Amino acid sequence: SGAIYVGNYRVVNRHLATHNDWANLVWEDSSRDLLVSSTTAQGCDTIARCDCQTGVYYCSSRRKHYPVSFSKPSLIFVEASEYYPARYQSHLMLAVGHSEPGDCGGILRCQHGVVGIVSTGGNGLVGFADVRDLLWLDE
Ligand SMILES: CSc1ccccc1CC(=O)N1CCC[C@](F)(C(N)=O)C1
Ligand SMILES: [Zn+2]
Repeated sequence: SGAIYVGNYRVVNRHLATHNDWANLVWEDSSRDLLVSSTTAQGCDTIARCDCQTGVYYCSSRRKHYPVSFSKPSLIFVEASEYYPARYQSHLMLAVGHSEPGDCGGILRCQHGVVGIVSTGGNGLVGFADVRDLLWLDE
């Protein structure tokens, strides 16, 4: 679990979105596993606008933050689930690090601010859904 709160927006993994998220829907993209909903309070997370390939993520299954090197956003195939058939997930970055189902939603940050949220993993790998291209989150 976990979300990004920026301005009047809440960004979450689409497979974990609530009834409230869907009732207050701004935008969603199944291929990115992202959903954005509107909020009543002002969010203060800063979104990074960069091409960093290093950062720190929060890993709930370890109650710890870990430093990581991560790949550039790309199409990476993925397997099924209560959520989505076999498929390519776009705007996805991979890193060598611990993740288990339950870690989805943990924030990845670089010196510039929020980069994305944990989405996918397994085998000593962890994936992050990038949010740095969603320029509209700021305005
Ligand atoms: C951190 S998730 C993880 C980690 C280790 C092992 C397994 C998982 C689970 C996982 O990869 N998925 C199930 C939930 C939806 C999913 F995140 C997606 N974006 O399609 C795929
Ligand atoms: Zn950065």
